[PDB]
Amino acid sequence: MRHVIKTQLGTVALLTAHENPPQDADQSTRRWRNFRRDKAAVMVQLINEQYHLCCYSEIRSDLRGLGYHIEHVENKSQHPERTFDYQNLAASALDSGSSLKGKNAFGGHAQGKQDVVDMAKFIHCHIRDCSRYFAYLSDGRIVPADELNAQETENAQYTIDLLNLNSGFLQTERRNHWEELEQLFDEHIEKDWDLQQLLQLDLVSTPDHKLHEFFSITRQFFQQEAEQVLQSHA
Amino acid sequence: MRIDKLSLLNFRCFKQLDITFDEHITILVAPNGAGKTTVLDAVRLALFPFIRGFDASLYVKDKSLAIRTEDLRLIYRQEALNMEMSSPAKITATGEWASGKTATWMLDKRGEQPPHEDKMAAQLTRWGEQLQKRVREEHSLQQVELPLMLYLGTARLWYQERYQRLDNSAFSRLSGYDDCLSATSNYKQFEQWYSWLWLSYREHQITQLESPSAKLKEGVRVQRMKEAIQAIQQAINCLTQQVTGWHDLEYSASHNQQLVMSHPQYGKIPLSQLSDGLRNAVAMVADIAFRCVKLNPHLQNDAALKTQGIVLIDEVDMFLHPAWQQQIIQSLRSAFPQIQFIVTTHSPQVLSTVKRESIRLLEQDENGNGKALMPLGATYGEPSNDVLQSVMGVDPQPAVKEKADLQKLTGWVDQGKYDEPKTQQLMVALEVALGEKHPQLQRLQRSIARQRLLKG
Amino acid sequence: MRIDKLSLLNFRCFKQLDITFDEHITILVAPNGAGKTTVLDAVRLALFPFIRGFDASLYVKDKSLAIRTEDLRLIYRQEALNMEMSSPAKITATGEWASGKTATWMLDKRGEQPPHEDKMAAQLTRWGEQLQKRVREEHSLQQVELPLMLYLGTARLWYQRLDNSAFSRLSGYDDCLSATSNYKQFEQWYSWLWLSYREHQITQLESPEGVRVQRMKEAIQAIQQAINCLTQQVTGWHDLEYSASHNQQLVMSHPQYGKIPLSQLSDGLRNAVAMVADIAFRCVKLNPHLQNDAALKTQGIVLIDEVDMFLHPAWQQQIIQSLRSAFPQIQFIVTTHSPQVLSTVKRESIRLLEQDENGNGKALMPLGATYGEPSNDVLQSVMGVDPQPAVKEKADLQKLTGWVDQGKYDEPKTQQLMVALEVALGEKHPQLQRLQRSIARQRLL
Amino acid sequence: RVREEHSLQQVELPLMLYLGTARLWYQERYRLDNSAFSRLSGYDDCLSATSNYKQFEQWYSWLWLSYREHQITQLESPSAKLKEGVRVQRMKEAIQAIQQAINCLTQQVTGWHDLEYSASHNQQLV
Ligand SMILES: Nc1ncnc2c1ncn2[C@@H]1O[C@H](COP(=O)(O)OP(=O)(O)OP(=O)(O)O)[C@@H](O)[C@H]1O
Repeated sequence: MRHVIKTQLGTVALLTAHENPPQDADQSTRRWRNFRRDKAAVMVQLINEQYHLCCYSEIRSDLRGLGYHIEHVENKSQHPERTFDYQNLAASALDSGSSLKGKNAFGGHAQGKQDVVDMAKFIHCHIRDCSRYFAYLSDGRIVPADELNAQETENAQYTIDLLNLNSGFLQTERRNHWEELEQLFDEHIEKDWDLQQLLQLDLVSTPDHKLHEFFSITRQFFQQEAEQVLQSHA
Repeated sequence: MRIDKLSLLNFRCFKQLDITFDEHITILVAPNGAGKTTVLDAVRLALFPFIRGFDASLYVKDKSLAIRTEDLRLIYRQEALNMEMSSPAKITATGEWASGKTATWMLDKRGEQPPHEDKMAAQLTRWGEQLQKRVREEHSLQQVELPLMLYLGTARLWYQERYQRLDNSAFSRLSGYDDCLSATSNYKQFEQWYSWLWLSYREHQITQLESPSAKLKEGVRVQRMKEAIQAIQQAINCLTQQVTGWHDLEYSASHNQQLVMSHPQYGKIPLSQLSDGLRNAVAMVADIAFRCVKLNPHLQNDAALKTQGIVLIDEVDMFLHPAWQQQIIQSLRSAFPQIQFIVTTHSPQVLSTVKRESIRLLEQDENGNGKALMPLGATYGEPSNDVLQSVMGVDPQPAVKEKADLQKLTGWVDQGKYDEPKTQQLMVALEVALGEKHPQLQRLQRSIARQRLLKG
Repeated sequence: MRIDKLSLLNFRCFKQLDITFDEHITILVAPNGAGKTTVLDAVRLALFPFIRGFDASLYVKDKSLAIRTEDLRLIYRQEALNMEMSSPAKITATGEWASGKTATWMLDKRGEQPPHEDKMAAQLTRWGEQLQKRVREEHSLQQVELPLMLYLGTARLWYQRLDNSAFSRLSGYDDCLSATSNYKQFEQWYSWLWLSYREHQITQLESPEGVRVQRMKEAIQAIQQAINCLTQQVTGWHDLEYSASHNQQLVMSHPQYGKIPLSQLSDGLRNAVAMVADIAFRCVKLNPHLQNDAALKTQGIVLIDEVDMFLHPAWQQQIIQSLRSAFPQIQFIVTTHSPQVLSTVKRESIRLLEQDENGNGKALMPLGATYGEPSNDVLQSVMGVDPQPAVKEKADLQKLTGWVDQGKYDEPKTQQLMVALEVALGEKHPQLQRLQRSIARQRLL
Repeated sequence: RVREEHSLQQVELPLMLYLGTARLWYQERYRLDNSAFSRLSGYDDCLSATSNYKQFEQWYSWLWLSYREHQITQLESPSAKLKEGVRVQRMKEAIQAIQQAINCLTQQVTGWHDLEYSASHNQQLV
């Protein structure tokens, strides 16, 4: 995953709605349903702060025509007092509203994430050291990192299974990205190109707050060159 | 005629379901259960009120063409002794009958009571009756064109061996609806009609040759026979010729009164001696072709190219090999470019040749609720393994004994620990077990080389 | 009973062919019209002399079990535009009948004359008759082993006593060369067997027997083990039973889910279960003296056409190993065109059928490897089919990729082709997006 | 109301029965369909001039055979009696309710009691 840094308080409507927090599932559901009018601005801010990447899978939903939806990191049915807390909201792919929620859904629409979540073992994008919990393989899988305790590995596996991050669609997309990365590596080796001018297209954002999808795979693929590029321009 | 949407309620497998259909081609995919057959059966039941208006009804006592008490949903609960039914069972359909005529009709059944239908279902019978009336008043200058309804099930090749005219008459025209939604083979009807057609063509040709004084009257009979034969043969060629090489299905008396086909290098051989896939495909295409020819005789050559209707096919790619599976859908669309096709399959080769908007994936939850969704990723022109894993959720790597070791080796190598003796021993063991040319091992070697290069 | 080699001469589509068969499993692979059913029919004809030695088939006058006039080869004479018949047709087979009994027998038909067998083909009938005679022995204390002969064609879906007597024993050869297997009849006879066993089991609880009870128990155990060899690894299902409590249905057990009805599954899996169960039941009937190891210790030959009918690609990968594990002493000869099946066998067990312009056939091992191989690789190598379909714009996409690769993106024709492909395929096509990213990458330099 | 899934309110059904002279069991007078497992099968021929003994015999035999199946299974493999024992409890309670009803009339005067299905006696009620 990628760590998301929040630097915006929110919107006036969202702040006002949070003045009297809901205190049970029914109130939270009803008020979330009634809040449909001012969801657009909140979603716009959420998408801008994430550089148009899904909070869990790091895909460009806009480029694929799949959309986004507002996701509560901690389920509002578990702790409804945070239904309107801006710090508990993220943007996930597969907008709510024929390819939609189902058995194979991932991210916020995954089967496990809808039922129950154990916050003790849950690793999400709002934890400063989430990126060191995961590794991306050549066959399209995502696995826990080797340099993890016997306790951190269980948390990483639980998080991977909860969000269904190893579905066929995600595995195929990540495999194709790895293949393209190999192609680019060979190309720059052959052409005597520089491996920093090109990487600025993928690792540095744009004035319209956009990042190439699968940031973590690209960063892990180029071990030290990616770190040099990031440090130079961030 | 066209159907845009279908919604089920307390039917065989589904507590409820909503499914929309593409305008030209739709493919239903289901890993578990018999959802696809249920959807096809529901569609077939929803089309029967139209056929009922042509005198084509349960006169042969076809009990499968109505909702039965065996079509309702039964819930077995382990902790209770009794078992009840879910009622009512409903089928609702939306579509188009004629140009600009949109309608919605429903059929339902309550318990053991006889099935009942609403007023639009009765208007669907009235439309068939008035089409029949227009067909029977042949003393007219205007032309009326009839649609096509057809059902092709898995039992279309089971007992092929058990069992005429062509003109602008009601009796000849309405024979195209005979057993059109039946679940049994229809091959002998075609064989007998085609034999009559060829024999009449030849006999009238010789009769014209020996006395052409009847030109202006009998030379058009022969022209009509020739045009029908040409339309049927062209439709069949569109499917068989490019892939297999066989073409020009005919009737030959010198071959023991049999249907024969021709090949550039193998000559004429009877159809009954050809392969399973060829016979299946020929039967499938011929069904539609002669039904189109018999329904609309006034479209001489373009009977198949200008006919409208709905065709349902279950397991469209039966007995076909992967190279043939990559061309069946486009062949069907080219042979009959005005018909709406609804088919079922479980072959990635077929799925790689259509766009993701023409695919429906069926699933159920524990309580019977159904969903018909689109694939999340593109499928048009993609490799077969991509479609297999992304859509059907099957890993192209088979689960052989060495798979787990391969996964462990991949996880170790891609994370930088490849110089350890344990990793090298596993690498050599897997090279001897699977060979050094395995694609995964090759890309792992590439990864090791890349990681070595970076550290410099 | 084992067949090692087969030779054909002027048979349906082969001018001549010689094919060698693997000891445990052989898979014939080819496109349509290649001659897979041709070889299976030849093998089935080579085995009929043995089945003709039993009274259960001594009355079988079926014309499909002998060389017909339609089996002779026809040659197309293009200059004369005529079909010429070539005679005679021959089938020669080599193999072992019993331990240490090698033989070679032949069958031939000449023109329109009746088919004729050679001297050694009658000895096979004599051996069958001797086996039948030995089966009808009362006080014999030396066991008699009967081999399993079975043919399951593409029409295997169209459509007891269980004693230790000669009639029940030889009832295992009932319609064996034209066998049928659909789940309705399987459910019928399995339910009958389970009902009888339940009756005899309850009678013991009420009032705390012999041959019949033990035979029923052994048959049930053997069939359950055989089906477990099929279903217990892909899923957790095991121990198919009949349950009156569960609304009089057949059910399976899952450690985490409990019981589930067999009638809620797809037709393909139900038919596969029916096929495995039918083979197991025939094995049990043929050799009563093996008790619950009849399926694991019976020898014979089973022929299957289109082994992967109506099977999901997930089950096509776990079908050959299931058969090898359930019946480890039987020789299987199957046909298929699916690469998922081929991705799980060694290359020694595969035969590829081809021909030449003159009709000379060949059956050779694949040159490359196929065990533990991805399906796309097997499709490209064994079958010669490109995994990427040839859609209308494939050539245009390849040309555009080539042009962009060499660095000609700035020419007007490249941009025109790009716009045409954008309007045709769309703006979110992955290949077009890759090309655009490549074009942007080879800038800023 | 009986045919509703996921209902909170219970439904109580009244009994309705006519026992005329057509019920009599004279000398030598004497598989389950899916509708025979419904609550509403209790109104099957309930007011007709007929004998209804075979219905009861068939359903009672089904009860006893299912109960014996559960007994055999719990004797053989004591590993699946969880949510499967509830069904056994229901079958046992049904059997004992019917048996006590019949005992209320025969035992005191005749001495006969405890009607049940027996596989030893050629699969008969005894
Ligand atoms: N007597 C004959 N002379 C010449 N060619 C023949 C003769 N009989 C059949 N053929 C040809 O042989 C081929 C039939 O082969 P076959 O049915 O075994 O093919 P297949 O596709 O491998 O089989 P299947 O699909 O049934 O598994 C067809 O080309 C048919 O034309």
